[PDB]
Amino acid sequence: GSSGSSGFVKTVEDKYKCEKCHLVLCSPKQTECGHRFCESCMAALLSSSSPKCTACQESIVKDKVF
Ligand SMILES: [Zn+2]
Ligand SMILES: [Zn+2]
Repeated sequence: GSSGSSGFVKTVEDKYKCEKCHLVLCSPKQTECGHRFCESCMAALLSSSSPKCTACQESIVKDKVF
């Protein structure tokens, strides 16, 4: 009377990737649109005055980023 029940996947099987260099990361900076970027590319866009999102282009703000 002992056996798994919730799915059959062990350990976290998923990650993120930058929407620029496709750099696979664990904790990206999800903007206010959804897409994600890497520390680099991220710091680059934000330093563009009007950072949107290379992906679709919406808005990239460290404060609004996670
Ligand atoms: Zn990148
Ligand atoms: Zn986007």
